[PDB]
Amino acid sequence: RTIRYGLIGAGHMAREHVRNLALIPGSLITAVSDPQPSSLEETVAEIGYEVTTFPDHRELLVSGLVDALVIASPNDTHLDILKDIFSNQMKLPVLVEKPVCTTAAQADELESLAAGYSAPVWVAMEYRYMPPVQELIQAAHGGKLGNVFMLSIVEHRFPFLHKVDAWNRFNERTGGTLVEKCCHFFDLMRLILQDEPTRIYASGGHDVNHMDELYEGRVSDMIDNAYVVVDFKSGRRAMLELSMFAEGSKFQERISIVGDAAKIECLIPVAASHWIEGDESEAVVEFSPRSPLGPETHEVPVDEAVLAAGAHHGSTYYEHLGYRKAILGEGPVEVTVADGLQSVRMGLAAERSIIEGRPVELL
Amino acid sequence: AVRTIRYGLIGAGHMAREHVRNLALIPGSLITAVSDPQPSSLEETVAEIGYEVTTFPDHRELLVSGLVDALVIASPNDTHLDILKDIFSNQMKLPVLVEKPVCTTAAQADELESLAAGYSAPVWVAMEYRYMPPVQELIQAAHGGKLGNVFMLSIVEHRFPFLHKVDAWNRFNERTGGTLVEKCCHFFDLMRLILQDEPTRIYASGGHDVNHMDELYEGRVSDMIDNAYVVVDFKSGRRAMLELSMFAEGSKFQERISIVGDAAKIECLIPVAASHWIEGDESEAVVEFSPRSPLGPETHEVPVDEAVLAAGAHHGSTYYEHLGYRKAILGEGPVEVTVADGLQSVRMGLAAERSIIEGRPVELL
Ligand SMILES: NC(=O)c1ccc[n+]([C@@H]2O[C@H](COP(=O)([O-])OP(=O)(O)OC[C@H]3O[C@@H](n4cnc5c(N)ncnc54)[C@H](O)[C@@H]3O)[C@@H](O)[C@H]2O)c1
Ligand SMILES: NC(=O)c1ccc[n+]([C@@H]2O[C@H](COP(=O)([O-])OP(=O)(O)OC[C@H]3O[C@@H](n4cnc5c(N)ncnc54)[C@H](O)[C@@H]3O)[C@@H](O)[C@H]2O)c1
Repeated sequence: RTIRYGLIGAGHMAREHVRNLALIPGSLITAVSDPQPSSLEETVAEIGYEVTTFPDHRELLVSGLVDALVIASPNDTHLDILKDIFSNQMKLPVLVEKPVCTTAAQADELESLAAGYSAPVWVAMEYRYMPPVQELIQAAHGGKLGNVFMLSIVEHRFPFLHKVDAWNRFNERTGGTLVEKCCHFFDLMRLILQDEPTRIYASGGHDVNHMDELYEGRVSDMIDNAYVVVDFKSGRRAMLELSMFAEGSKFQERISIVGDAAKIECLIPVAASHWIEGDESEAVVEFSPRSPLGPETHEVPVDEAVLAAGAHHGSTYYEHLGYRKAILGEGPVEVTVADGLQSVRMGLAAERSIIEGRPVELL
Repeated sequence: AVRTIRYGLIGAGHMAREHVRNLALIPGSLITAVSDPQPSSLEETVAEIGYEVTTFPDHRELLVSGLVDALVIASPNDTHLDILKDIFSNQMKLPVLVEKPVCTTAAQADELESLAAGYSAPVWVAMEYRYMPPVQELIQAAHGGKLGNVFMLSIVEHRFPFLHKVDAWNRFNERTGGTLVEKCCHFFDLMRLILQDEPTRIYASGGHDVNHMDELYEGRVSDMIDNAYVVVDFKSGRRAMLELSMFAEGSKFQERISIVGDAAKIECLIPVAASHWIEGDESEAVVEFSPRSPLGPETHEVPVDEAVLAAGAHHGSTYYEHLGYRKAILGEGPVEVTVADGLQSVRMGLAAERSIIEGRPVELL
């Protein structure tokens, strides 16, 4: 059963989508849209076979060429493109890239519109499918840690990469760092702890990065490091640590979950495309029972092709298997617009916390 | 020539016995006097000393005994100020090593602050963690610029519930100052030390979620926190985060400290003390230096002298603390951990406890 995919936005992440679809039988890209032909040229080369291209998504939407959509355009364009999809005579499934939107007003508007749209809308927050992360989720959800109380997430990575039109350098286009980069983490918090946030507090700064990059004399206004503490309805708690100038760290992600029977932790290595050649490491998961003492540690292997197709530890592949099911009406949307909105509202509350030096309540 | 120092110990329990074992490694360290209102404690501690000393049920008799050149206080937290006041009113001007927390309440801190200013002999607050060999490496790297400008300091402690103590003194906030004072003053102090700056704002989320639920004390259950996340902002916009869990004793490494600067990151991992871990699964602490450019992390074990490590449960730190205190007693070095350091550490913990209760940040001066 073949699915005809249309890509709206044909840049870096789009090419990751391409390489992952290439690993899933019945995945045919038929249409790609991007206002920049140098992006289309690069992405079509990556596809490796002929597709129809369009400068504007609206022509793609009425092309008759597609069964399902993927949006990989800049964050602040997601709602506009979604609206055109929602108004289309053909109502198609959409995988829309993270952040689903970038402001509080966008979130409010998207919430009304998506509620009235009849086809699957999946927000492409894929980190839960990283095999190490899946192990932690199953351990937490399956009771192996006892009652869960704490979730720590540490991301230590390189500065935001250069992008088409330098779109990721200003809060006005990204929603802020804690939306652009940390929606994934706020979503993992809700997933792992199976609960809703009530309060968020963050300390953060723009302290290091992009100080030498000028746009009409102006520097990037985005955060490059933060600590965020999130309280939950049930009384569980989570903390996110982010540094966008800690690319020295062999393990880019550390996730720890502490319960009253055990702790579990994973370490996720820097993707091979950004690390030292040859010094390739697997992710590790450590299970640490309170009693009896005796931690268990294991490497978590990922299929070599799956890992090579993306920079997110094989997660994008699993994301597509799930989206495929949603497209064929054989499975649910696992990451919904509601999930995306919570993630964004959490990021937005964190950004406001940083500015105001007060915690921010969520309803 | 070993210079002999006559030490008086006030409080003769668990930590006192660690003090004893450490002094035993330092030539010229003679315990002459030990005070404790509980004879079972004196019996235990004298056996640990291994030679005869004069004992007193009350420190006030020890203070005027003429037997001592220097004091160590290892009594319960809420007694430290009272004992210090007796020392300050004595006309003997004896150096004191007073165990952390230096005090337990805001009113105690205000009072101690005025009184300590008028006392002319060394007062050292016994927050020893800086002398843990791996931690000293991180401090030197940070202070020496190997990380570039320092922005972030993460401290994670994953350990066992508070141990049972004499008179169960450590089960209520009223006696301990709260978990973030009793257990975390060490960490707030390391923050000030490493970042060389003062806190402006503290926010914490924490609870009493797991521990001591089956212990009753005149019908009451322990009111102390057993897990927390604390975020601390500093005048120079550096930031630190403390994560504590008192129910994560399965973790091989009880402490993790990471420091992130604009040139490099450094991290250390401190193993559970051998007296609390599995026999035979002994590991050393590890330090990893991670330069941003070029990529290439450097990892090494940080070995500790075997006798020093065996003498205490704080990775050799107590030994170095005593070498430092010895120097202060002899007028050959400064008090490295002052009453001001203790007060800041306590006030930070106190603010954190209040933050947890009130769900708001707390501003510090
Ligand atoms: N899920 C993940 O792990 C992950 C990783 C990286 C990026 N992303 C997301 O993917 C999206 C794209 O980021 P990127 O790194 O690929 O950026 P990029 O700059 O490489 O590519 C963006 C592309 O969008 C095109 N474009 C700009 N305006 C558009 C519009 N109005 N309609 C259609 N296309 C338009 C640009 O011409 C460019 O080709 C962002 O939302 C980003 O957050 C997700
Ligand atoms: N790493 C460290 O720096 C560290 C570690 C453990 C304990 N401590 C500190 O050491 C102190 C004692 O803790 P511990 O674990 O030894 O407890 P413990 O209960 O084992 O010993 C405390 C002793 O103090 C005695 N005592 C009670 N009231 C007294 C008073 N008014 N004057 C004199 N002695 C009195 C008790 O009888 C008991 O023998 C506390 O301040 C604690 O915070 C520090």
